Amino acid sequence: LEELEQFAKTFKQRRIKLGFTQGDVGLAMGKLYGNDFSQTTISRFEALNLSFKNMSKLKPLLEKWLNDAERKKRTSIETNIRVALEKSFLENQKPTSEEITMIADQLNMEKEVIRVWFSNRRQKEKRI
Amino acid sequence: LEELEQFAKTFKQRRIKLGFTQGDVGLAMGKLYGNDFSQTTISRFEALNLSFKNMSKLKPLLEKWLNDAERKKRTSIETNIRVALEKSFLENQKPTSEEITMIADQLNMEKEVIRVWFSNRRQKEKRI
DNA sequence: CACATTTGAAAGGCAAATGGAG
DNA sequence: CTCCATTTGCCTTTCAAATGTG
Repeated sequence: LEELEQFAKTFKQRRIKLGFTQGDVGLAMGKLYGNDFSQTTISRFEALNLSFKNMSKLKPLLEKWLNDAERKKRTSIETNIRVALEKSFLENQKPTSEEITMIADQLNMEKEVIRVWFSNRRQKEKRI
Repeated sequence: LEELEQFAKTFKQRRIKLGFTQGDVGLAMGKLYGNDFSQTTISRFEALNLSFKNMSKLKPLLEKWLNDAERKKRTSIETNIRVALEKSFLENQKPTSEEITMIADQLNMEKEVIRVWFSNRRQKEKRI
């Protein structure tokens, strides 16, 4: 709705006038509010490329920062490790908890990360 | 050449292992070597997209940082200011230094930023 | 100045993490 | 757990802001 898209528009203006980059914001946002956001989120926000609900929930967080102004970190799966996981995935798309423990161990990755990786991978497989 | 990439593909590894993002290295580099470096660069480095000569330059200070660890800020431009600048460019594409100072003062931009804007805008016109 | 190159803010693709229901 | 949807960010890439050359 308008009451939402407008703010996005106003925000970018002030942000820019304030000398800040979507990055600068998302970073001071984490200190000034404890949370933590990425340049990608802020960009996505000033652009209404967030869900109506994501936008909604986010707007206030920003309303505070502008006025003032005026979650596990994403694991990076390295090539070597993906190749191993794709392979293991072609062998078995649904390894069990333990098979997951062996895979995690064998790779020196946290059981949980591995568990999610497989789940995401099946989800991937399901799209086409 | 090969002598080079071998620091590229290496650095990435060392980076990722050390627990750092291209952006993290950017932030870091901005303090230590006290120079100026954006994630787009660090990405371009590791990906070897940096022009021969250039790539060659960078390497050393990254190497410096890595081993150690082991310019004017780009002015962003409001849509509106831009539609104004653009409107102005249609009226006269080569404003005089005084007309520039006037425009800068009106929009609340640096005289230089505005001079450049018009030269780039002229260049952009020369590419078709 | 014109023109060529460098370099970064912002945006897009792919997926890691999270959350609701069975 | 899972499945499936959704949030969220790392890394990449576009366009132009900035620098460099003649």
